[PDB]
Amino acid sequence: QTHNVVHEANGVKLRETPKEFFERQPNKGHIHDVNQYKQMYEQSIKDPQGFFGPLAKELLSWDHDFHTVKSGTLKNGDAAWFLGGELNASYNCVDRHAFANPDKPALICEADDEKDSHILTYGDLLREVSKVAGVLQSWGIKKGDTVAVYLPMNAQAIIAMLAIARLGAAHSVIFAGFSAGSIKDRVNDASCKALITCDEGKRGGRTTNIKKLCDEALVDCPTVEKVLVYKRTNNPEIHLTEGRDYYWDVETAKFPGYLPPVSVNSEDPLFLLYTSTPKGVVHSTAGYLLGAALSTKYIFDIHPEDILFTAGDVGWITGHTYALYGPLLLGVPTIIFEGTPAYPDYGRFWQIVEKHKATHFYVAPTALRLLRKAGEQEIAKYDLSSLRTLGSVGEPISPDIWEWYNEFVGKNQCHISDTYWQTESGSHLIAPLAGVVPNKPGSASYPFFGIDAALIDPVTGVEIEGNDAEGVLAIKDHWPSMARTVYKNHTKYMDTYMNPYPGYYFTGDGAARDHDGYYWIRGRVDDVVNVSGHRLSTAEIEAALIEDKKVSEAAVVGIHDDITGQAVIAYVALEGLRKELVLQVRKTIGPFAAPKSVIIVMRRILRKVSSNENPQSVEGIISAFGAQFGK
Amino acid sequence: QTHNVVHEANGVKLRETPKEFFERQPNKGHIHDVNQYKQMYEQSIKDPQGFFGPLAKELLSWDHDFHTVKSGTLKNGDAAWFLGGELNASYNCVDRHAFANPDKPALICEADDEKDSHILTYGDLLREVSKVAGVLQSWGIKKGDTVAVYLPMNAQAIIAMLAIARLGAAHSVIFAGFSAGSIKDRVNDASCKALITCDEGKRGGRTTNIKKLCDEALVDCPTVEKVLVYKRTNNPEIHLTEGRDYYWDVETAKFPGYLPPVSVNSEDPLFLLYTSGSTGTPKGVVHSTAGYLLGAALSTKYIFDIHPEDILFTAGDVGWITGHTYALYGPLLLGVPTIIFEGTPAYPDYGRFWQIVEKHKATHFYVAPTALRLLRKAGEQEIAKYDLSSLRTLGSVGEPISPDIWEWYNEFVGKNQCHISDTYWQTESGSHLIAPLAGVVPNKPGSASYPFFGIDAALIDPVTGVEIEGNDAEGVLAIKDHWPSMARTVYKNHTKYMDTYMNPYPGYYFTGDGAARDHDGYYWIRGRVDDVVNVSGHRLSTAEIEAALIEDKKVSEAAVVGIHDDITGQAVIAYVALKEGNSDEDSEGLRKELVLQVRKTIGPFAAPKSVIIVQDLPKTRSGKIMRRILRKVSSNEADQLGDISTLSNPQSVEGIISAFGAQFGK
Amino acid sequence: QTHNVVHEANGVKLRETPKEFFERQPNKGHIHDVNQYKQMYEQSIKDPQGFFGPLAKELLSWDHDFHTVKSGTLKNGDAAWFLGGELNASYNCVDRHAFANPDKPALICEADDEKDSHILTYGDLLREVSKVAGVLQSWGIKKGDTVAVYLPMNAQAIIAMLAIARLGAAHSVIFAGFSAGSIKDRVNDASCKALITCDEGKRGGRTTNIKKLCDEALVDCPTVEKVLVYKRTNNPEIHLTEGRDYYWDVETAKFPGYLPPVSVNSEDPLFLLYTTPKGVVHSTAGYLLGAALSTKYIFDIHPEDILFTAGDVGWITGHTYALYGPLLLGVPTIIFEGTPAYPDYGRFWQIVEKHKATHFYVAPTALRLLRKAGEQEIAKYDLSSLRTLGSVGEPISPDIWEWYNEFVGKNQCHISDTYWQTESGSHLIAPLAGVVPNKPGSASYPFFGIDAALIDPVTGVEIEGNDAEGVLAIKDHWPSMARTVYKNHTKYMDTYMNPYPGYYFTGDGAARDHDGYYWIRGRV
Ligand SMILES: CC(C)OP(=O)(O)OC[C@H]1O[C@@H](n2cnc3c(N)ncnc32)[C@H](O)[C@@H]1O
Ligand SMILES: CC(C)OP(=O)(O)OC[C@H]1O[C@@H](n2cnc3c(N)ncnc32)[C@H](O)[C@@H]1O
Ligand SMILES: CC(C)OP(=O)(O)OC[C@H]1O[C@@H](n2cnc3c(N)ncnc32)[C@H](O)[C@@H]1O
Ligand SMILES: [Cl-]
Ligand SMILES: [Cl-]
Ligand SMILES: [Cl-]
Ligand SMILES: [Cl-]
Ligand SMILES: [Cl-]
Ligand code: NA
Ligand code: NA
Repeated sequence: QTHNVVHEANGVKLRETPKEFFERQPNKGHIHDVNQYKQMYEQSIKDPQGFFGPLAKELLSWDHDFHTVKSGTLKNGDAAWFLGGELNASYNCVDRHAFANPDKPALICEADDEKDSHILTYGDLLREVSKVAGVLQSWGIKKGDTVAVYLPMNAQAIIAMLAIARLGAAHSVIFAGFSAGSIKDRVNDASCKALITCDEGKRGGRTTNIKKLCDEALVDCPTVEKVLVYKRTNNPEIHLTEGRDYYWDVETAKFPGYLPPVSVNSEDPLFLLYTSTPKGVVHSTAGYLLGAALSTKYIFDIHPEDILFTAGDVGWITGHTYALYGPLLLGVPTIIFEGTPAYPDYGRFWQIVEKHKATHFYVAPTALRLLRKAGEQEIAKYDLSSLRTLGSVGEPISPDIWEWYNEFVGKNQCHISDTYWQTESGSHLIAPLAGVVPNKPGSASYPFFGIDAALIDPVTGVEIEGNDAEGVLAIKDHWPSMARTVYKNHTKYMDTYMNPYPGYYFTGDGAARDHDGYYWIRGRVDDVVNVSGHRLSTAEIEAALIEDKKVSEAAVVGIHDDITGQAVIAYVALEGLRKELVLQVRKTIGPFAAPKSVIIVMRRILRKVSSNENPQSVEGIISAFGAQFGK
Repeated sequence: QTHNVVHEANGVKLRETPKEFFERQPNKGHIHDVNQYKQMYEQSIKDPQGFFGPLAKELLSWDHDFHTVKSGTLKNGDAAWFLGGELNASYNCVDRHAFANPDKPALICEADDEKDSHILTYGDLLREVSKVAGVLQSWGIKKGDTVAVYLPMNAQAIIAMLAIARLGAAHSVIFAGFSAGSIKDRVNDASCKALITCDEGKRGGRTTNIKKLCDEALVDCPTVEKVLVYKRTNNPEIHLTEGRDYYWDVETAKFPGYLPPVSVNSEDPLFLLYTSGSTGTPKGVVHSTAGYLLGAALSTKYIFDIHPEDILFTAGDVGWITGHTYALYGPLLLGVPTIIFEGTPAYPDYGRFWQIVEKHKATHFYVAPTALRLLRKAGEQEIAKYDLSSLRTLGSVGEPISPDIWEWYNEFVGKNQCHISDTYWQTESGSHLIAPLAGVVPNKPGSASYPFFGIDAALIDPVTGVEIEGNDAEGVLAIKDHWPSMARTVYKNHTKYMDTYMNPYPGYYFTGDGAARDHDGYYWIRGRVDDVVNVSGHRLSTAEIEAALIEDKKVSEAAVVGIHDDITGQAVIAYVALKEGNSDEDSEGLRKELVLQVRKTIGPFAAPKSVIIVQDLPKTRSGKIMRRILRKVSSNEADQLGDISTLSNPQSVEGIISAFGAQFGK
Repeated sequence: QTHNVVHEANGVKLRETPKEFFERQPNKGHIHDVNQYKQMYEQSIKDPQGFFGPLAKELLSWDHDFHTVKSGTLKNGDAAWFLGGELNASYNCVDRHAFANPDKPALICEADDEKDSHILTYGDLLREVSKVAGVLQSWGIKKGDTVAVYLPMNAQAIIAMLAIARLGAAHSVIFAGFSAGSIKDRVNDASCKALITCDEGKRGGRTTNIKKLCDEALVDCPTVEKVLVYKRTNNPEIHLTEGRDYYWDVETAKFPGYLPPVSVNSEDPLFLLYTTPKGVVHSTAGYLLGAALSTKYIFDIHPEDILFTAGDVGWITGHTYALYGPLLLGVPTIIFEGTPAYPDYGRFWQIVEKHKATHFYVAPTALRLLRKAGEQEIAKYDLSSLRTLGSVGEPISPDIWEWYNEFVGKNQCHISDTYWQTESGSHLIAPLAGVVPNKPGSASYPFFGIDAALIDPVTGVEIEGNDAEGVLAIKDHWPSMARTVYKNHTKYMDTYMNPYPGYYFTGDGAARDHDGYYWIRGRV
């Protein structure tokens, strides 16, 4: 009952699902109780083929059957699922539902200003997706290409993503808050052939310069051949470059409301999602989609009658998986909110839920803290009795915020799903299944299907057996929606996720496991570099070098090494002193913590320099490293 | 029994199919009787999924099965059939028959001069199609590209079409009678990367300049990268442009007689066919693959009653939809021989059609009333020279067939022993819409009879826009749901498609025709409502002719209307006002100078019957031309013009009447 | 009993398979005796549909079923097999075995110097093929393209061929001994978009100029957009051209250990192989089936066996029987980079003993070199693992046949004299291991689907009866028959199909004795 390590768990009563949850539930739940959940989970770990095989044929529609459910290992970074299978993301998110019930709502779009809100049915969505795909197809976009999206969180963003996927190309969504420089970096790394954007945006009543920032970036993006521009404000002063920029409404009017979707392999890339050097996290098609549908269905308890409001942005993985793919795969309506939680006032989130009788709400604690600070009294003004599942994503939720969320939004009648996951996981890793798992406020509870979670000692990399334990959070095998690579940089992928703790997937997070098996996310770890099995701290070495009174500044970075895995390179600003500094680190940290080399002369720049790859300071590091690295 | 609206039907005895039809029929008919037809038709309307699903799985060979028979609505212009399916048109027209019986005749080609006639088996056709496709593939032609064809009605035209379709590309066939300008317009709108043509043609013994017209147009077609030229005359004086033009025989010799066909989706475009309407710019009608092919096979089989033992002679040209569907795709899908006639009905004499039928013992003949009117006028005495006892189905396409011509067709060609199929349809419908099924539906001469499978026809009141319930009715002819072979768009101009076919009568397809429905449910086509002119089976745009006349800088205004013609069905009458003209002695010469303009701009077949020189055209208060007055005068109905005090220039009406009365004859 | 024409057949004793062959055989033979072979052979001629249909389904893995087994005729040069079906050469050679037994050896690579030797399992091979395929895919290589290979006989050559076929493109292997001009003529004729080579080579201890020859030829090969250069020696002084030349290790590191294979049609080109030089084209399904069929039955390969084909991927022998044949059957294949003389003349035998190779395939030219200067080295090594010895490329004199059988085979192995050409794809006439008794100097009976005949050159009429001589020809096409000469089908017709219309012209003269055994006389 008592915990000596997981202090968070001491004195925490399980919180059973409120009875009103099941009264509002449209059908019998997908899982009866925790005993059934454990039986299914154990199979998903010991017999992935027998577990995910049938589910993949149930939840997804295939153009070609797969012959192997699961292939590859973490250690080799060659994970693959449903090999030989072929499918299309937009067919599974649009076509199949439009044929069944074309009038069912698909995108409930709430604009920055409600006067501009509107609803697209699945039939409406198929026509818009088909028309945009037709425009891109006539522009030469085909399987294997990348297309950039720089759009606000509205229908056009969702249509653009699904149209790109309809042709077998990968979309790369760029958050509409990014600067021109951030657009340039991501477009060039992906070598996008086309870009979809709009003239201007609306956020909190203000006008944002969307197209203007694209033009600024495009002067340095030679791969972009054509741009489709939607008239979001229809400002006549917004310039379009002849021969490159074309209007969404003008071009889409030329094409018919049906276009055949293009089959892609299960392991063909569905999208690139750049992370904040930006890395293009790449996701497969079949595996990702299954994870999105599976987690949306079982963790949120989503039925055909339900309505999902994910207060996220397609610019981030949350919007990808739980505003778009998850809900549309299951054929339910999804609420796409373009504005802010405060405009026109601080009751907007709740006005939207009441308007559309949303049954599921998914938001980040950052937004809950704001509404608690400035708009708490607005919540009671709205009927929120349609809700039964309240989700939280992206960051620790304190027990105090959990209770506030539970009381003021849920009226102590909803289930709360504190979902732990990350961009590279594609979908939920640890979360309480709605109506199944009892909650402990601040704990994500059990690992999800196909997620064999473990705790690793950060020094030895060895799994920690038993409960009341703490350590590095790691997964012991790959899972269907796991990211497959970093675009054209698979070595950075291996060095980040598979090599730090060989045989495991490295989440970068620390966590604790209590006597009931519940996981408590404890936050980021301290970025250790693995040199021949000894894990080193770049920050700890910098501190040891600085202790030398002749040293004024010190910067230590890590790079890939073909022999020792990683190598540590230390840069110092003030031959015999170089050896004295290495001896200093040995006697301070340890004999095996000595840098591979000490160079007397933004660590992002130092890493690339060390691997042969105040702006005026950059010159000194390049020439200094190239002259004294030698031995 | 009595009709108050449909006067055509009053006193019209049903004409049962002659007994000799069933003695000549090689097998049990495809449909038992008219009652079975009604039952099947109702299912094609109420349960399209259960009806067309099985038929598509019987008649077409699939590389991938379809998961949904039917999608979309007219109102949204998103029709689709057999979604998820994959197939190839050339596989279903050639490969599968060549494997079954490679020696069976496929293309029975009758050249302009019979000494050049020849027969291609299905095996022969597979090898040539593979070779031409091999050339196009090495030129970079791939799925999604368009390829132009400018060929006479011969074996090379069919081979070109099937080779383009073998690669997954869409062909755009350009009628060999078109001028250079008309070739330019069609090639540029489709952005064709390649063109297939020949050096010269043969028609009626005369030599036609095919390649010469391409060179002229290609100076303004920057997208065309390479041209394949067949040696039809092998005239060494025909220039080939280095680096662009290549010889069919030289290039095809580099590639093998088999090329794997390329799978395409049911809804990938099979071809573009540019059509004239009421706009003045030709619009490229687009057809899907699966739906179009099924319609072609289904109508060829059930309306004409085509069996494997049969032989079909469609007296048409692939430059028009009739040759597409019923000289090529229809018959080849069903695996029967089809007769490809390069010549005219008059050369070497007016018995050619019947010499061909007798030579090859054709069982089915498909022709335009324009030819029947000509053969009745000039060649009736030729029929008795030929044995036509192999025929049992006589078809009529493209224009109204008067009861007199119907009787003439029935007696002098069919010997009152064949079934007649007056087929109503149009380019955008892909295949037959209303037609009497051979051996099943009794005929009323001049009536297309019942709508075909999947065609829910209706009549719409022109005043109220509401559908007319009940029979003995007349109105705008409209279709209430889309059908497999319905055109899917206008190339890169889907808005023009919607505004033309789907938006005029929301929820319906607008055929452009008016029609009447009698007490028996038989439909009587009454002609276009949208002032489209059909001259000798050729669908023309009055606006496109006006534009050609205006290009002549000696012309200031031009207005073109249509009238009835005892020979061509309809005739085009052009009214022209000259800037600073006069010269009554130069009038005869200037009228011919304008006719030559239309020939060199559009083509010889678009030339007006008559050009009328007037001082100015009757216009409205806003200055726009009142073509109604030109129509009424041109049809001798000048006493029906009515109140003209709403024109800005009512005094011009007197001049129009006298000008037409003075220059129409001479 | 006596031969008036086939003087080679007079007084030649049949040589039954030694009993030790069957003691070393891991499983029951695939054919019991000659009488069971003749039943199968007659069906493969009278009924190609019912014979090769089921065999194609047993031996190859299909992504799409085929609808017609056989189409076309020789006279029309439109031969085709398994029409409508789709597959992938690299899936059948790598993927499907890696999923079953990822740790089974695939490429037993013996380098010029043994210190550099290594072994790739099927699991290893799948990851290397995928990374190299992923490189080519990013460079724009797609189905329909050709990619040239200028590599020695080592892992990288087999990985390049399989990685090119993985995308649906056609590899055009160029023997690493060719001059810059010979490289140029082939690259331009095929219009390759990319090339895969190495910096330098090691043969017999000598360093060979590989990249330097490519660069000399590339100055006249505009179609080549990018070159992948492996570091076989890692010599710093080897110039890579900025913007065109990239390093194998550097690019492959950017891509994952799995890439989905691309489906191709049965009759899509698997490769071009040049013999001015003419690009012989082989289909995918036909060629692969013939390769697996001949390897399974003429050599009597079983899953437990280990094939050592001392050939070179620059020629057809390395295509069909160093790579596609053994990999399709999921057995390990031995890839030897160096010469039989370095470090000494016991190199072949030290290799056979090292990896317990069960099959050995070599040309008589190497046998004449070893009989001349390496006969003493054979006794030092243990060759008791062998049971099938192969001869290819040249006529084998009864002298060489008797020396090959005793010194190498210890008079305990079966010798298969395989006669075939680059245009045949696989064996045309050969003695099946453990089935067909031997006559030294003879190739014995035609193989499945090979209807062999003799034609009188003067009269051009097929010669009925036995004890005959004349030009050798086949009466119908077979699955692995070359389908054309790249972009020049007329040269193909004039060479093979038009000399004797209705027949395939081998260009060789042969004799058939009263037992039906064929004797290859040579070129006409
Ligand atoms: C979800 C998506 C937006 O995340 P990313 O942007 O990829 O960042 C992922 C990182 O976020 C943090 N995290 C996500 N979920 C939770 C949670 N439930 N409790 C506590 N920390 C959480 C972790 O540090 C994770 O590695
Ligand atoms: C068939 C193909 C060549 O037609 P298009 O050239 O596309 O022109 C179509 C138009 O032709 C006319 N029409 C066709 N068939 C008949 C018929 N049986 N009776 C009376 N009018 C007919 C109609 O006005 C139709 O809209
Ligand atoms: C195998 C491959 C490398 O051959 P190619 O390089 O295409 O040359 C083929 C020519 O080689 C000769 N030949 C091959 N095998 C034998 C043999 N067993 N007995 C006698 N002559 C043989 C023949 O003249 C053949 O036409
Ligand atoms: Cl594996
Ligand atoms: Cl040291
Ligand atoms: Cl719909
Ligand atoms: Cl054939
Ligand atoms: Cl050479
Ligand atoms: Na396919
Ligand atoms: Na398939």
